[PDB]
Amino acid sequence: MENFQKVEKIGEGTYGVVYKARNKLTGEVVALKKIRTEGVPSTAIREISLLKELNHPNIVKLLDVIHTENKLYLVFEFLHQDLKKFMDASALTGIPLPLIKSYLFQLLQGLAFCHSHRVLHRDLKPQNLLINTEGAIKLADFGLARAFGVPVRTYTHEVVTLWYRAPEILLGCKYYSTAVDIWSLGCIFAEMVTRRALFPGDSEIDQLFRIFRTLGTPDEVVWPGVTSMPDYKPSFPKWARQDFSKVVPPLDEDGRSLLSQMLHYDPNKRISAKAALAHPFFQDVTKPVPHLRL
Ligand SMILES: NC(=O)c1ccccc1NCc1cccnc1
Repeated sequence: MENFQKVEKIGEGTYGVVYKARNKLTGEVVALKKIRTEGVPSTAIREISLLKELNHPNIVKLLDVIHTENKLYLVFEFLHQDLKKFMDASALTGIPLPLIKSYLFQLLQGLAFCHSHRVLHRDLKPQNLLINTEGAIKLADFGLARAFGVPVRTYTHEVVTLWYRAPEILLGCKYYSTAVDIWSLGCIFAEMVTRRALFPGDSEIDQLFRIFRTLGTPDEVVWPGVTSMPDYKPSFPKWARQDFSKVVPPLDEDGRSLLSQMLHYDPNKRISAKAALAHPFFQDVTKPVPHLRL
């Protein structure tokens, strides 16, 4: 692979290291990801290849899939910053509401597109939401989870974050639905608003109990079928639900109403991306430009 000159290490992903690189022939600047192997599953090659056709303005474009020497490389369009860094850089003053709303609106458009094509992300987090100088925000790594799997540690034994995982996944449900992505985005929306993670669990049970402490321990009334989930235990403590006004102050009622629908326990009652786009919170949406210092 001498068709690319590594410019720097953009980081270490869940599957492999990611590099910023320039195509020696085209001059194009791209993001190159080396994927974890002994023969490379043929099942994963066809799945990944299908994603090359999943193109939308709010989805990071997958340019090419290169298979070789027990090694798989994914070539993606390059963006200069991620939302995790932007939030840290905006920690003192906070991201202005108009920009938070623009970003949430664009992310829901991207989810609506992928979900209409039967593609789920499964591991949304600030680190895989990328931004540019024009005020655009895009989702990175859609569909890779299903193509492969989701280990506990990265290739460098790094600890995978559980902060954005939906309760049905934590309770052992075997079949994920588009609803898991809406839950993760709701958690990110709350974090942009308050400037602190909503549910920063440091273990699977701590993550689950942090959710229960805030939204109340779920029961058959609010979540039909919950007591029959694979990892549900009758011994779970029973915490009362807290008021949203206390969860994401000082967000207005339009915002709290939308957030509450994105965080419904029952995956079937949780709002869809398409329906969320029509919520009154977006009546005055615009597209501001962020101040990025690259
Ligand atoms: N597609 C990409 O461009 C990308 C891929 C993986 C991780 C971060 C990424 N960009 C944002 C970024 C963050 C830090 C430094 N330079 C770029």
